[PDB]
Amino acid sequence: VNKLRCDRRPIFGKNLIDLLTKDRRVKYDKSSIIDNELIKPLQTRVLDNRKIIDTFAVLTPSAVSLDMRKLALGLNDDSSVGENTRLKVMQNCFEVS
Amino acid sequence: EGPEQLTSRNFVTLYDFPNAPPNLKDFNTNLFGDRWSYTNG
Amino acid sequence: TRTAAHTHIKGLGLDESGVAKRVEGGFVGQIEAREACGVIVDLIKAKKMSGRAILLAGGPSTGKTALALAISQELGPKVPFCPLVGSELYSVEVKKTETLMENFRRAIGLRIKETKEVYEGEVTELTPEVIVGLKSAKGTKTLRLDPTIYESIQREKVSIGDVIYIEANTGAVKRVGRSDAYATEFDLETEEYVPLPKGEVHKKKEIVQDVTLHDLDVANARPQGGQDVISMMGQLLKPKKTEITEKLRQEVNKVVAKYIDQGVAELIPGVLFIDEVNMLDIEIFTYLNKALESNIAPVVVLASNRGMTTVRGTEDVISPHGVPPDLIDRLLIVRTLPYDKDEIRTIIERRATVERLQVESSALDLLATMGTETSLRYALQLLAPCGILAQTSNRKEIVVNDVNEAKLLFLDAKRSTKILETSANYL
Amino acid sequence: TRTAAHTHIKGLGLDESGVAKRVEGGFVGQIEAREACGVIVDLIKAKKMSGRAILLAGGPSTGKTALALAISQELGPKVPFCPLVGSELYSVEVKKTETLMENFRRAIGLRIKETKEVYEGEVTELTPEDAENPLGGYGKTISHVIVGLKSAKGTKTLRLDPTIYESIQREKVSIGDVIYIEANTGAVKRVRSDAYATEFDLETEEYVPLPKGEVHKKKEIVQDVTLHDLDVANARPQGGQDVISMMGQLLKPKKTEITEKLRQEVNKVVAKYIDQGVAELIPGVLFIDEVNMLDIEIFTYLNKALESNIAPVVVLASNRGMTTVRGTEDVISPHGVPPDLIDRLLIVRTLPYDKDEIRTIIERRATVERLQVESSALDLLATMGTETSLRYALQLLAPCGILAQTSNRKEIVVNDVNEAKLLFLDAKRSTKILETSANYL
Amino acid sequence: LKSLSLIAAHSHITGLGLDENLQPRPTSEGMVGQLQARRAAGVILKMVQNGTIAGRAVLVAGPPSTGKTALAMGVSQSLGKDVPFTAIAGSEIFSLELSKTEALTQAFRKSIGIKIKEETELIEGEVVEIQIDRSITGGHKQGKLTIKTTDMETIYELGNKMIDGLTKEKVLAGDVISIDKASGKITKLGRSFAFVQCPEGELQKRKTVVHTVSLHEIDVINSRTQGFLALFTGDTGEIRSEVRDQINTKVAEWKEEGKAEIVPGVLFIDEVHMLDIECFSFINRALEDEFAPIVMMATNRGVSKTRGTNYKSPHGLPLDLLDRSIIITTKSYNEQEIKTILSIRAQEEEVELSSDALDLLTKTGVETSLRYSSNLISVAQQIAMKRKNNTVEVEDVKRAYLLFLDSARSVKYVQENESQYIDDQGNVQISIA
Amino acid sequence: IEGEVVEIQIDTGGHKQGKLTIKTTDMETIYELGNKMIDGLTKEKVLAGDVISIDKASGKITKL
Ligand SMILES: Nc1ncnc2c1ncn2[C@@H]1O[C@H](COP(=O)(O)OP(=O)(O)O)[C@@H](O)[C@H]1O
Ligand SMILES: Nc1ncnc2c1ncn2[C@@H]1O[C@H](COP(=O)(O)OP(=O)(O)O)[C@@H](O)[C@H]1O
Ligand SMILES: Nc1ncnc2c1ncn2[C@@H]1O[C@H](COP(=O)(O)OP(=O)(O)O)[C@@H](O)[C@H]1O
Ligand SMILES: [Mg+2]
Ligand SMILES: [Mg+2]
Ligand SMILES: [Mg+2]
Repeated sequence: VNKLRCDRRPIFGKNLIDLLTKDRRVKYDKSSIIDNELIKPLQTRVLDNRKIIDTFAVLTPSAVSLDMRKLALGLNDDSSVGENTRLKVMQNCFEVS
Repeated sequence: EGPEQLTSRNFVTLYDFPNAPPNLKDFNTNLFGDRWSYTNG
Repeated sequence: TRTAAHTHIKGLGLDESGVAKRVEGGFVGQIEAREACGVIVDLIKAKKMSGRAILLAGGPSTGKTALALAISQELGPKVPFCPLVGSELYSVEVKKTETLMENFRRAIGLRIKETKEVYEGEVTELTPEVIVGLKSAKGTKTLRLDPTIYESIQREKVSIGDVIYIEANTGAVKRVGRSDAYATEFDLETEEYVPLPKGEVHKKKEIVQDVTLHDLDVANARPQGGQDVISMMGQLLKPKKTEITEKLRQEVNKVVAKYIDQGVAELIPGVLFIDEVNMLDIEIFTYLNKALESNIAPVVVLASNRGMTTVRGTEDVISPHGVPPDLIDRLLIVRTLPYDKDEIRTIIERRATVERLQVESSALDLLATMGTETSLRYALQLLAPCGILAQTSNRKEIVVNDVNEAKLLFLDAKRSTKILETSANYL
Repeated sequence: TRTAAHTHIKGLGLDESGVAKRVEGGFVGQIEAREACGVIVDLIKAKKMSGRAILLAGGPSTGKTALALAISQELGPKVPFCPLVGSELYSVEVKKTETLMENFRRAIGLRIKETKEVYEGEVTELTPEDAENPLGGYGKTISHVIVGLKSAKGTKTLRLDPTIYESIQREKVSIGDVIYIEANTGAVKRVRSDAYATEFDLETEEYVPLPKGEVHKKKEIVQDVTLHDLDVANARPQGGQDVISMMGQLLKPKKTEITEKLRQEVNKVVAKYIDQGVAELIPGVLFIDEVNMLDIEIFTYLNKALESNIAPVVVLASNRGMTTVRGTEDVISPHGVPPDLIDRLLIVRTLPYDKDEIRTIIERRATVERLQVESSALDLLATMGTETSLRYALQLLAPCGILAQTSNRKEIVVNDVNEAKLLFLDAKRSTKILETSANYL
Repeated sequence: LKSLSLIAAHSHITGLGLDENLQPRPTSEGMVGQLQARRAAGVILKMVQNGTIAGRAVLVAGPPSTGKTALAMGVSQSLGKDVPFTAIAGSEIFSLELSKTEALTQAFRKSIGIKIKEETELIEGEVVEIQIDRSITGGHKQGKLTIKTTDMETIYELGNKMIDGLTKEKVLAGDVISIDKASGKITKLGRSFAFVQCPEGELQKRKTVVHTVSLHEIDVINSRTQGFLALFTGDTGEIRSEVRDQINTKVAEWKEEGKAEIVPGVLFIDEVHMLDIECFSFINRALEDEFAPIVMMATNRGVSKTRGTNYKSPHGLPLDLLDRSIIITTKSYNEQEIKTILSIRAQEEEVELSSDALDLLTKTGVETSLRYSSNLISVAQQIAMKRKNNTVEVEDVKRAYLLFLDSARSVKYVQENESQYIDDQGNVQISIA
Repeated sequence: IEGEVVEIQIDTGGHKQGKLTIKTTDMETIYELGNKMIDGLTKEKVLAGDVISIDKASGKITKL
């Protein structure tokens, strides 16, 4: 173990997390206050367009096959995914707004 | 008639205070922390 | 009331005995072409053969696309139809031949019926696993349901006392609103209270909707109607159109064959129309030979106003109508003739009538003479500016002076070319 | 402390009333070109009308790029300058026209200036001031909240609207150690004082000092950005764990075809802000070097685009003659530019230098990089600078310095440059050797 | 309101400047010359204003620097807002990720739009009292408001949505508001005090609000669950043909019932001389449908090779396209028209001139390009403030002319300096000797 | 500070282990711990009989 996994990777080479933090570091205190409306994030853009999407989204698919909507992400009653991984997927994704 | 900086009453409800400060208590707990309040001495 | 170069063609106007008259259905002349087109109409109406090929060829301003629209309209809306232009084949997401097959599978229709089961009523309680309680006008039932639609209901901000609508077959969830029984709870509530539905919570209905095979294939390969997080989360990962394996088509064919054999559906062959096929590549042209000689491919009709030309994709073979002899051998040819003076005059006056314009006989004679001089499409285009020019002088009719003024104002091809030949700097 | 054929140009060296002397700003010769460039600089400084374009033609090594760099230096560090080459327009991700349009917008920037009023310091006691409830009630109804203030060079005490009760709900700093409040908007900001650094032997938060200066500060904030950044940020998503943000975190966000509706929206908002008197638009200057590498499609899109409202002033450089513009073969045109595009912009003419001008250039090159050259060696350098090329002579300085360093002599001697010329061959000698031999060289 | 503006090559023209009887005045709204061409342009404007005619292709033609683009800009300006007008350069359809036919379909769909108006509600007045009763670690909240206008007052109690809307958008006794029942949104209408008088009229106000959406945006919004974002990022394409006809049927139903109206528009393509013959073949069919707009094309090219083929055709277009289209011709200008144009440009550029300076400018513009003079005037007025005289004289324009080279002058200069200029073969005599 | 966390003295109750010693093969010191450091130690708690390196630069902890 000492000759295989004692220290093999912490010798830099490729990179080290502290170096990334030093490089990905930020020298800004506060800027772009008008983020308000100058940027107008698309999360606000979608809800600002509520009325038109209610009044215009009309078309529907002509055909749809059930058991493929769930099978697309590889989770069914007979699937190759793990036991708790499948539930943790939507446990992390159901809380999404 | 629009004097003063728009007075706004901050009322509490209703006449039931296990802790006497209705708003200073929560502010004190936030500032100090209940977990760390046992190490004050 | 928008009118654009068509909509005056109400059909071939063929007699039940297969003899076309002179002027009928917004059509004049082309008796042989109309008779052959009606023969092909009955051919497709037979719905017994497949993979037949017809090409109609003739010079410009001969109503070839008009004839195609006429046969399409005569067939009616029961039969599937999909107009196409040759240039539309070339795409960047998928190979050209795959797009050709995709349009092949969209040109045959399937009429199917199924029973829709729904449950609607007032929200009474939400017991986690998931059991729900529904209240109707008179009935009341409790339903156990999959947690997926339970989470969807949570996302649908459904409150207590609300009324919802559920499609059992697809799990579709929609809230109508809240019952008017508990309505005036707030002075200015934003929620729109709605009356309680009438009837049993459980309801069964019948539908007769129609679909094409391409729709079935894309539905099977690509589910794009999900509701829970997993569904659209998965379906947004691959927005690009991809290829479709042939084994998927075979599986779809097997399932529709089973459906029709059982006796709840029937197959409807259709028509595929490609306009201006002269520009198609050689690879697609040799692919048509394999595609046509199949068991399910519908009938196809082509248009090409060409002569002794070299087909695109090669540099050696000169073939009639820009179609190599290999595709010609499996092809039927329909000849279209150029018009003449009196037919031109009738066309002009009919187009004026369908444009609700008043025209004086000498103006029609001038229009016919000019159309013979240059082209029919020129006069057809310029008649409306003549109408507006007359309207400027507050006259509802058309005068020869107005037509001459319009012809002075707007040029034609020959005059523009003559000006270009004697021009300072390629004007 | 390094240079690459440039950076010795200190502006254009144009005096008042538009006159150019001989030696100034590291620039010598070609007076009228400098006068025209200064005219263009003043026109851009007018900041009145945009969309104008100009191209300049001349032989190779005539200082065109030097003129563009001098223009950029004269403009200053406020108005944006976008260097570019014709080949950089091509890409394998979007259309060429999309890249051209986005560069066009990247040329033009915008400056926003505003001022905020802030009260900050150290709070001796954080306690709201209770008062009688105006409505018939009970308990405690706050009328004001007294906030202590303490700063270096200025200290007061003030009270605020009790609405800050929610603002004081979560600060997690200390009992009034360091604070940040706003007058019109209120709010708070976590900023502990340095007086309690040593009370705890360990601490995972760096203590902050008390504010220095007046207890109330009216400080202004100035930001200079381009509209390209504006609508890139507008189009690009943000946020954290939500579906779109997490999907984009693994989507490799390659640029793709920013739509024109975002352009319209950003135009509307910047127009309403400049009308509001809070924003100032600064038109920029965009440089396409070696434009002969472009194509007919880019030329036509350029013709369309320069008619737009917000087309910045662009500068074009080329050194071709009676050449055929790419894409086609039948179009013979000067500098390989279609005549219609030529009709839409002006031409600036540059002229070749002489022996004395080359000698002065070599003198400037020697002076800038801290070198000493003997007069005879300098004259010889000028001799084969005229004989072969100016750029060869300019490049030959460093090897001569190296050879001088080998024998430990700061200056440069004639035999040194003779040895350097023997070692390093020019173009004519190289092609002479190439044509003489027959062993594939 | 107006948008940000800088002087452009076509900023001097505002409307066609025609007459009610379709008569061309010599000068009207930054406009001059080409009488009968303007009459034809007004005729086309009446066509698009009619709305009952679709799929018409017109073509302008003439020498370079003649006003074809100016004519298109003028007709677009005269047509006014609220009608979808699209201008596109020919090179913009050659996409590496989108089919040319697909791009043309997108342009055609963007060309026209639909107008829909719906009944909306609103409550606006001078808010008097606001009470919020929210429970801490409770289960419910409550709110009571006193809203009063000049003529009446009423008391209302809130529930959940308007409570959070009021809290998130800070409202006090002095700041006045508008609220919709169905939308639920709370919009500030400006403080009356703490500055405007008390709003008058009944609190309830029923109105209609109109919305214009171009056909392409309905086309894309129904394509995919994430297709709405394509309105901004644009990373869509190859919309399935089974969506276009559904949209067409839907808008046909909307027109039939009558609550939604459509507004046909104008699609303008400039420098169409460059395009692939497949695009022309597609255009041949795109004009034979009931939703095609009025399309106008421009080309200064005469006889030239058709891109995608080898033979030459007039204007560079295949004969079939000319067959189904009309040609509008533009002619060369003259000295007095040039003088009027330069005077207009100077007026909109706040540039003062002299009569002899204008004469020299006209002489240059008649011996050279008009744009040459239109830029020489700008450089001259730029020079003007070097001598601190608020005017332009003959020596100023002469110095400007000798300072900025001309196309003809540069061409004649390179006739004798080709040795020092990079030849087509690449050989060039860089060394002087 | 590297490999010096020796022993944890948990406690009255709440915000406990407010002062624990540090050790090396050649050097020892007692250090007081605050609530924030208590929370930091709570994540991946260790017996502290080992030697663990923790950032004195106001960073985090790293098991050795
Ligand atoms: N018999 C007819 N009745 C009515 N319109 C006709 C008739 N024949 C030709 N046309 C008109 O001639 C035009 C030419 O039709 P189309 O086939 O699309 O072009 P081309 O004949 O040049 O291929 C059509 O717009 C059609 O309205
Ligand atoms: N008047 C000048 N003053 C200083 N350096 C000059 C001058 N003219 C040319 N140069 C030199 O020439 C080089 C630029 O050559 P340039 O004329 O831009 O080549 P091209 O003609 O290919 O654009 C620069 O490195 C610069 O140092
Ligand atoms: N009657 C006119 N009034 C005003 N400007 C005109 C007129 N005729 C031509 N022009 C000018 O001529 C210039 C060239 O016209 P344009 O159509 O843009 O280019 P081209 O004619 O080469 O297509 C335009 O900038 C326009 O301002
Ligand atoms: Mg046809
Ligand atoms: Mg250079
Ligand atoms: Mg033009």
